Amino acid sequence: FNSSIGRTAQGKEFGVTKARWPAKSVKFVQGLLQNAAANAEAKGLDATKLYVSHIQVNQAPKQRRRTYRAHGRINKYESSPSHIELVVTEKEEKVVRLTSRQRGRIAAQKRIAA
Amino acid sequence: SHRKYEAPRHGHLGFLPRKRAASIRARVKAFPKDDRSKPVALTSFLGYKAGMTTIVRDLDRPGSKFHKREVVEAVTVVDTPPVVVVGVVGYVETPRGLRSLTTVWAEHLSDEVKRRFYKNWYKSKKKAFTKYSAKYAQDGAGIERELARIKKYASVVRVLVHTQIRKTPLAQKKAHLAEIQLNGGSISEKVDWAREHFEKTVAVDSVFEQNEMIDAIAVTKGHGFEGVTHRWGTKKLPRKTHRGLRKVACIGAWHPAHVMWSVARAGQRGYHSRTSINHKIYRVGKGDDEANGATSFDRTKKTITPMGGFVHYGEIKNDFIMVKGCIPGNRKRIVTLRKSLYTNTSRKALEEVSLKWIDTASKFGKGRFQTPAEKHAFMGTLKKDL
Amino acid sequence: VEPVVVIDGKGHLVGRLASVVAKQLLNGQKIVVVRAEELNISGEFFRNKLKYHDFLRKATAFNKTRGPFHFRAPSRIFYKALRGMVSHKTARGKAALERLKVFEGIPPPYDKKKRVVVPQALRVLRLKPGRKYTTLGKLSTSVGWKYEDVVAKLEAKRKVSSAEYYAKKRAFTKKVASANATAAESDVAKQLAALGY
RNA sequence: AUUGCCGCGAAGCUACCAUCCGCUGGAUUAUGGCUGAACGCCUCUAAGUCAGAAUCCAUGCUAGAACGCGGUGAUUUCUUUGCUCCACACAAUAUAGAUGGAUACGAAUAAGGCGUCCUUGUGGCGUCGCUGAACCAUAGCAGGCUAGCAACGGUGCACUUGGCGGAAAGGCCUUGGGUGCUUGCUGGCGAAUUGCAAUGUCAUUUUGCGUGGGGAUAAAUCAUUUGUAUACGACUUAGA
RNA sequence: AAGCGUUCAUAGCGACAUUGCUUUUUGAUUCUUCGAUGUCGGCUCUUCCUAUCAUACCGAAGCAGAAUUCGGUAAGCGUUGGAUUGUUCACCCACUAAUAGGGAACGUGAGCUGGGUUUAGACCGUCGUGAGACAGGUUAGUUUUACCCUACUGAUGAAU
RNA sequence: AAGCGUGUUACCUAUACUCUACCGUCAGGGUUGAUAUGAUGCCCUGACGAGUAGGCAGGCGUGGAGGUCAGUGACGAAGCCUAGACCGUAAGGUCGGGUCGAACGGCCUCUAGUGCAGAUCUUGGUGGUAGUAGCAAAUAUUCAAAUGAGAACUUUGAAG
RNA sequence: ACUAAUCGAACCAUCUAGUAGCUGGUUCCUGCCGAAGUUUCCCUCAGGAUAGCAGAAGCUCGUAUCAGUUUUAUGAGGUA
RNA sequence: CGUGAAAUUGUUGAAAGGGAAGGGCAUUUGAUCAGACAGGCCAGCAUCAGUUUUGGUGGCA
Ligand SMILES: [Mg+2]
Ligand SMILES: [Mg+2]
Ligand SMILES: [Mg+2]
Ligand SMILES: [Mg+2]
Ligand SMILES: [Mg+2]
Ligand SMILES: [Mg+2]
Ligand SMILES: [Mg+2]
Ligand SMILES: [Mg+2]
Ligand SMILES: [Mg+2]
Ligand SMILES: [Mg+2]
Ligand SMILES: [Mg+2]
Ligand SMILES: [Mg+2]
Ligand SMILES: [Mg+2]
Ligand SMILES: [Mg+2]
Ligand SMILES: [Mg+2]
Ligand SMILES: [Mg+2]
Ligand SMILES: [Mg+2]
Ligand SMILES: [Mg+2]
Ligand SMILES: [Mg+2]
Ligand SMILES: [Mg+2]
Ligand SMILES: [Mg+2]
Ligand SMILES: [Mg+2]
Ligand SMILES: [Mg+2]
Ligand SMILES: [Mg+2]
Ligand SMILES: [Mg+2]
Ligand SMILES: [Mg+2]
Ligand SMILES: [Mg+2]
Ligand SMILES: [Mg+2]
Ligand SMILES: [Mg+2]
Ligand SMILES: [Mg+2]
Ligand SMILES: [Mg+2]
Ligand SMILES: [Mg+2]
Ligand SMILES: [Mg+2]
Ligand SMILES: [Mg+2]
Ligand SMILES: [Mg+2]
Ligand SMILES: [Mg+2]
Ligand SMILES: [Mg+2]
Ligand SMILES: [Mg+2]
Repeated sequence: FNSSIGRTAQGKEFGVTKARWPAKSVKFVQGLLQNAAANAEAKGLDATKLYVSHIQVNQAPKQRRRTYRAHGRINKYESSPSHIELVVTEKEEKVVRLTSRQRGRIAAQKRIAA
Repeated sequence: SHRKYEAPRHGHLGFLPRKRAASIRARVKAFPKDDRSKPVALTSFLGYKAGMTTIVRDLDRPGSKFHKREVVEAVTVVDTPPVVVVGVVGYVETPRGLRSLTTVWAEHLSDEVKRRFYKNWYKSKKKAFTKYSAKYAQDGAGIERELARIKKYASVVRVLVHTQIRKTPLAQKKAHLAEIQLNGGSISEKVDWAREHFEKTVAVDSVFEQNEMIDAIAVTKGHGFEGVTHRWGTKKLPRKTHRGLRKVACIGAWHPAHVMWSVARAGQRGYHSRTSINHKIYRVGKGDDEANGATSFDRTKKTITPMGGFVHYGEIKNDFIMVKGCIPGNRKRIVTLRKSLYTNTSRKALEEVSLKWIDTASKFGKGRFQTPAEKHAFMGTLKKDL
Repeated sequence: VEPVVVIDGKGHLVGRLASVVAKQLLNGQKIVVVRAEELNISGEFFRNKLKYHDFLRKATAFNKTRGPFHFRAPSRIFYKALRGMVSHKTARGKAALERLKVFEGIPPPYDKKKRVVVPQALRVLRLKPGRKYTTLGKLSTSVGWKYEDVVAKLEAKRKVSSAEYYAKKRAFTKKVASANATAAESDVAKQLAALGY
C-alpha cells in the first residue's frame, strides 16, 4: 500500500525508496509485542531466543462516519481498523526398483572394478 | 491546418535531455588531434572558477570604429593551482572503441586524492593503494612491466592528475581527479613523460599561454524544477487565461495521439554539462607574484583579488587563468579548460591582448576604491583606531 | 557437421547468407560470422545507400529513443537481416539468435580457427558478371560506422601473422607429403591402392 | 496599521533592458566536365572518372543502454572462527540439447593453388581442381591381465626451457628429462545368465556441506553536517 | 501546335481539342456517431507535405550591365508589425531576403478566450387576422472534473 | 531472382474425397410352438450429421403433493469448503476428506410463484482508485507549571 | 416571472400495474428439422392482415403421378 | 453469539512474470492421485486381414 507515498533515504536498508514512520501503528504493535513477550515468561520460555514467527493483520469492521460534499451530497468517511495477532517462539538448534538389465549392469559393474 | 503564422522553434533540440549531469565534474568528450612532432604537453587543465571582474584594454583591429581605443570587457578568473600527476592510462584501439588496457599509479598518493576514493574518509582505516605501493618496494619490476605494456600497445595515452585543493579557499578538502590526454611525442615519449612527472606538479603556464583560445567544460548552475516559460522561453499566455498562464497552451495535435519529445515541458533547469569554445586567455597569472592585478599601465602593486575578496570564493593565492567573457558554471565550481580542437584564425584570435587596467573594487556592493591605500587617501583618517 | 561453424563473411551476399544462417540456427547449429565488413549486396552503392536513408528516416514520431533503431556497424546490418527471417519475438527465436555471433574482422579465438563459405551466398557464384554490387564496409561507413580504418589495421595485422603461419605449414605439408610419396610402391601402399585408399 | 508608507538598499535571481560564446572534414544532388565506345564520327555515360548545394554522414556538442563494455583501489576473525584461493569427498541443482576431431594463409573468379627451376618476374615448365564422398583419427573387460619381437618412433600425463599472441590477448609454438600406453608385428588368459531390445546411464554447469594446504585483515548506508544541489528521493562536501 | 512573339510554333506564351493529378473548395452519398466524439474564429505550441516566396548551387532567355522571367536539385533554414472586420476570407499601410501554399478529427475549448453562430429577455423592418416567422439587422446572456492508465517532461531505483 | 512471361515435374497441406472405428438420427428388416423368459427388448442392414429467427423431441435440476423403498440419520441429516476420486456428449449425478448439528433422499406419478450474467434490473454486501484528493478564507501564537498512561489542543500563570 | 431548492399550470393520494406500432431484458442440456426481409390490402412507410418460405401431426396408398434435366415433334417472341 | 458461502482481504506454502491476463490442441517437468497378480501395465518379433505408400523386376500390345 504505497501508491504516491513520498521517497526517503531511510528506505535503503530494505532496498526500497518509499518508506514511512507509522507512529500509531508502531505503538499498537509495541503493545502486542510487549504482551506476547510477557506471555513467554509466564510460560517459562527463554527471552533471548524469542523471534516473531507469525504476525498477521486483518481488516476489522469499518467504523462509519460522514462527510459532506458540494451540492448537498453525502459521502462515507470510514475508519479502517485492524485485527492484529502475533506469535513469538524459541529458536531451534525410499524404494528403488531395478529392471533385469539394470540389475545385471550393476552386477557386471561390481565384477569389473574391484 | 497550418500555424497561420510562422515562428522559429523555442529551445535547442541538440541540448537534450535537459536533465541533471551525471557528475559535478563535466567530462571532456574530445581532445585535440595529436601531431606527434611537438613535445609532450597536456591537452587540458583543471581549475576552480573564482569569479568575474572588469578590464580595460586598447582594441587592436583595423576596420572597427573602436580601433586603437580603450574598450571595457568582462573577464572571468579561474583559480589554477598546479595539478599533481599521479597516474597514466593506456588506451588501445578496438573495433568497438577506445579501451583502457592498464593503469599505473605513482608510489605515493597524497591524502587529498586518497579522499577522492572514500565516501566516509573519517571512519576508514585509510587502506587505499597501500598494497599497490608495495609494487615499487623491492625494485619496482612489476611497475616497469605495466609501463612496458602501455609502450607496446596503447595507441592513445592519457595521464591522471589531481588538484591541490588545499591551496584553495574551498571547504571541500577533497581533490578532483581527472584524465587528461597527452599530445605531442610518440607513445614511448608519452609514457616516459608520465613516468617522470609522477608525484610532481604541473604549472598552468606550461600548458596555457596568453592570447590563445581555450574552451570551458563545466556543469552549469543548477536551478531545480522550472516551468516552460523560463526553461524554453515560450510566450506567456494572456492575462485572462484560466487555470494557469505560464504554460504551453497546445502540447500537441490530436494525431499523433501522444505528446511529442519536441514540445516544451516543465523540468530541470541548469546543472547540465556544457562545452563553450573560443575563450581567449587574457592573462596567465602567477601565485607567488604580487602585482598580479597590475599591468604595464597601472604599476599599482595589487593582486587579482577584489577588495574584500571574491564574493563566495575567497582570495586567489595560487596561479590563475583569466579568459574573456563568461564560462559555464558558477563560483567554487570545478571547471576543465581545454585547448582548441581546431586552429582559429578569425583575426578576433591571433591578436595580442595587453591589459591596461584590472578592476579590484569590491564585488560586494558598489565598490568605489581599488585598494585600501586608495580608500585611505581619498577618505582620510577615520574614528576607527589604528 | 561441426559443433561451431564459422563462416567468413567476405564475398557473400547479405540476404542469401542471412537466409542460410537463419535456417541453420533454427535447426540448432551454432554459427559464427566473421569479417562482416566485406559482405556484399547486389546493386550499386548509391542505390543501396538510398535504401538505407529510407530506412533511417522512419522512427517513432513522439519519441526517437523508442522507435526503430538504425544500427551502423556491418555486423549489425547483417544481424538486422537475420531478424525478419527469424521469429525473434518467440522464445524459440530468442534461443535461435543466441546461437549466432557476428563480428567485424576476425577476432580471437576465431583467428586460428577454420572458416567456411556458403556457395549459395557467394557473390562470385550467384551474381551475373557485369552486375554491380555494394560492399558492406563502404555502406556502413557512409551512414556512420566509425571503425572501418580500425578493423583494416587489425585485419592486415592478422593477415601478416596468418601468412607466415601458412609459410611454415607449407614447409611441413611438403615434408609430410614427401615421406607419404616414398611410402608408395611399397607392399602396404599397393594393398590400400586396391582397397581405394 | 494583515509587508503602514516613502527614499536608498547589498546578496540572490534576472534582461537582446546586460555581456560572452555558437567548429571543420568527408561523401553527394542539380549541373558542368575528362577519357571513352555503342554508331570507324560525335558524345559527361554505357564501363571507368573529375569538380560540385543552405543537402547527407562524420568532426564537434548533449544523454549514456538503469539487462552494452573496460581499467584501477580496497576488500571485514580477536567479529555464534568470518572471507578468499587450490585439491578431493558427499549431496543437491539444472541443461535450447557432447556422443571420434570447429581440421586457421591471403587475394582472384574473363582466374588460381601446389611443386620445381632460372636472369627473380604481372617469369618458364609440370601438376591439380570438375567438391568435405576429403583429411586426420579409428581394433583391445565403454576397451581388461600378461609374454615376447621390431623400432627409437607415435600419443597421453603432470613437471619444465624459451619465445610469441591485447580486436574479445587467455591461446599458439617450443625445449629437456621423467612416467605410462602402443593395435608396428607374433602369442597366451579372461568376458557368458543385461537371459532375443529397452539412453541401458560414461557429460559440463551451478550451489551447499565436509577434509587438508596457502593468503588477506575493508567499506558502504542511515543518523549528524555543507549548499556549487534540491519538490521528495537524489546530488555535491565535513566529521575519531 | 493554328497562332502571338519586328522575322521566329515551342525565350516566354498559346486557340481548337485532348490526357491526367489532388482532396486545403463546393457539390453528390448517408457508411460510423443522436443512453452527445463539445460547434466558428483567434491566441499558444509542435511536427509534417512540397505544388519553392526567400536563402545555397545551378541550367535557359527576345540574359550587354542592372533588374527580371522560365526551369532544375533542394522543405536544411526562415516567411513579419499594424488600421477595419467575430470573421475564415478580404483590403490597405509599412518593414523585410521574403512577407509561399497547405496538413495534422476543417491540429489544438478537462489549454485559454467567447467577439460569432445557436436556448430563454428586449427593439426594429418585412410577412402573418393572430399566436408567431425571418440561413434580416441590434443589445444582454454560468465555458464543469484529472488525483487513474498511457504518452511526454524531469527524478529515484532492486538485482551485477 | 527469391522479379516478369512460358513449360515440365517433384513436393506441402482443409472440418473436403477414399477406407475403418465409435456416437447419434433416419430408413428397411429379423426375432414367440422357451421369443434362451425385459418385443417401448435384443439384433441385422444401409444411408445420413453445418445452422440465426423459429418448430418439435428426449432428458438434467428446484419447491411442494399421492404412493412406495417396513429408504438414510445425533455411531452424525441438511448445508458449506475441497488444483482428492468416479460416471454422463451435456444439463448433472455419485464418493472420499474437513466443517457442522436435525432432519433428508432413490423410484413411480401429481403440481408449480421451478433453473440467470446482463434489464443505466431490485435489495444488501464489497473492491481498485487510495493511505490518494484533501483536512490552506476569518493576522497568532509561544514558554513554564499542574493533572494525566498519554498534552500542539485541558487548567493555571507569564508573554505576544 | 413568482406561488416552500417544484412553474408555459404547484404539491399530496387515488383512478393506475393508465396506453405505448417504441427502447432494454427475457434464466437448463442434448438431438432432429429449418427461414424471411418478397405478393396484395390498410391514415399504410419503425406496424399489421394476407399469400409465400418453416415445423409438427399425420392420412390414403406402395414405385405411382412425376421432374429447377435433356431429346424428338410442334408453336410463340421482336431483344442482341 | 446456530451454520457461516461469495465478492474482498491478511499470513504461510508453491509456482510463473522483458509493454496485460485469461484460453484451444499436444507434450516435457514438478506435485498429487485411482485401480490390479487367483492377468493388470509397457513393449519386441513372426504370420495374416483391411487401407495405403515407396521401390526392384518380368511378360505382352
Ligand atoms: Mg500528491
Ligand atoms: Mg465538505
Ligand atoms: Mg505555413
Ligand atoms: Mg563566468
Ligand atoms: Mg556583486
Ligand atoms: Mg504482436
Ligand atoms: Mg484589523
Ligand atoms: Mg572530349
Ligand atoms: Mg556525450
Ligand atoms: Mg550505465
Ligand atoms: Mg520539388
Ligand atoms: Mg478543428
Ligand atoms: Mg483537447
Ligand atoms: Mg471548455
Ligand atoms: Mg457572445
Ligand atoms: Mg516462373
Ligand atoms: Mg446439427
Ligand atoms: Mg434457434
Ligand atoms: Mg420437491
Ligand atoms: Mg454431513
Ligand atoms: Mg475454489
Ligand atoms: Mg439443535
Ligand atoms: Mg419466477
Ligand atoms: Mg446475479
Ligand atoms: Mg442472457
Ligand atoms: Mg449496474
Ligand atoms: Mg496528501
Ligand atoms: Mg487561517
Ligand atoms: Mg406491466
Ligand atoms: Mg406506467
Ligand atoms: Mg439440415
Ligand atoms: Mg428497430
Ligand atoms: Mg426491334
Ligand atoms: Mg420490347
Ligand atoms: Mg457464527
Ligand atoms: Mg474468498
Ligand atoms: Mg515493462
Ligand atoms: Mg499386410
